[PDB]
Amino acid sequence: EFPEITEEMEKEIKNVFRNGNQDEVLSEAFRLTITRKDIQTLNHLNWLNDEIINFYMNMLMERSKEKGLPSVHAFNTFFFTKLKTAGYQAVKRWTKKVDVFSVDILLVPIHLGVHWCLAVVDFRKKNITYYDSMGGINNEACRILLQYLKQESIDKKRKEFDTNGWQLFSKKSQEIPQQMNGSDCGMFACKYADCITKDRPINFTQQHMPYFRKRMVWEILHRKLL
Amino acid sequence: EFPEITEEMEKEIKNVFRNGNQDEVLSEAFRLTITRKDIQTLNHLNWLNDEIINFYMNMLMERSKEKGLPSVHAFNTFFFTKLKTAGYQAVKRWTKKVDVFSVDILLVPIHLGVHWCLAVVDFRKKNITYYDSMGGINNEACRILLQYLKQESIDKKRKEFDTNGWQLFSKKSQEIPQQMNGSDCGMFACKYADCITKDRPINFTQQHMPYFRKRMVWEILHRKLL
Repeated sequence: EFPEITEEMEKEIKNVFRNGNQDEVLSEAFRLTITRKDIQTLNHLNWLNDEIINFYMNMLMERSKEKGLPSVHAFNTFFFTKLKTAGYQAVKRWTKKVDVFSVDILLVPIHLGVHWCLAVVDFRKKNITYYDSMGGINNEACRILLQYLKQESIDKKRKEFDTNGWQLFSKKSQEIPQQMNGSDCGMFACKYADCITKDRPINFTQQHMPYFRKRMVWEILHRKLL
Repeated sequence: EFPEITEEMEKEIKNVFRNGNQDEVLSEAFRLTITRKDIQTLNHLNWLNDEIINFYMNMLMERSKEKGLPSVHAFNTFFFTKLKTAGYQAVKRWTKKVDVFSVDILLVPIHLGVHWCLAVVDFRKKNITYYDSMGGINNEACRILLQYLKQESIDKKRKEFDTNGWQLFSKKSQEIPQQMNGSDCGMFACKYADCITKDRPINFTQQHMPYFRKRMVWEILHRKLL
């Protein structure tokens, strides 16, 4: 049971996979810009680029904030890779004007080479979780985030972070639906985050991915999550 | 039977899984350095690191060149990732001093997140083949390589590449032995490549992986393939 893409929506979708002004700005929001060229990475079995993922993640953050939903901060895709390679100092600034502790959930898209994964800080559940649609485990990435929270707590609020009851872990291959197409990895990251930010169980599989790509084109174009 | 590892060789191997100077250089060849720490990635159910894989691949390169064998160039592990993410321009230089067309076989280790796969260009067979020990399919990878050969042909030889008769393939799950242990994926890549570079059929299974790890420790230490 998934929202249908009507013939009319399919028309809005087909239209934007047409060729033409690769620069044409299709959607502008959250400081970002989605062009025809970005949107094309959603087509066929193209790899999503960062603009799509960031744009999507910000739609989830914008949707959190409606009542009943957990509140969400989405980190931009470059954040984790900058944190890992260069340390806390290189990312510390990225959070002026943001109190990372005043939200329920932090979303951290993780770019490992060609591949996408996702880490999630849930302050309600007091834990930090890694999701990889290939079933890889990334102990490190969660520790790196714990360590970041500590250094953010010290730097922003003048207090150490309380790790009591906090649990770091990777979701295993049988626990979340797995990819078959390498290029779908960014789609799994986005859709993992969709369910999680809604507190819904992750209840799709690889077969829904063609549908999800078409849908995300549509969603991005209207800045409306279905 | 696979070559036996004797009591005498077992002792070369036990000794190196000792603790001590994690930076002690055990093997130096091919501009690479294998330390005790790299070697420990072959133990247990540890994931092989890049240094091990590149070192092995270079042993295969060095073995080709003995007479009767097909000649082989192995690409470094970061090659495919760098090509995918950044395009031909970012890897063009890695082949100054190398005529990729003057060898029979090109080995391309493919790193997808935590996982290892392998692509092979065989100029005699006139085709490009993908091996994944979890049975995943990557059409795209083969095309990206065909695209690479064309760009390399133009760049190095001043001629377009002739794609006639050329075929792009993923090997199916029933065609090649599959992994059981995620940690052994790099070993599958290495061993697929061992067989292929020798023109022997891929004739092992997951049960052989413990043996293959101990043996690769021994082989790397002696810079000698059995």
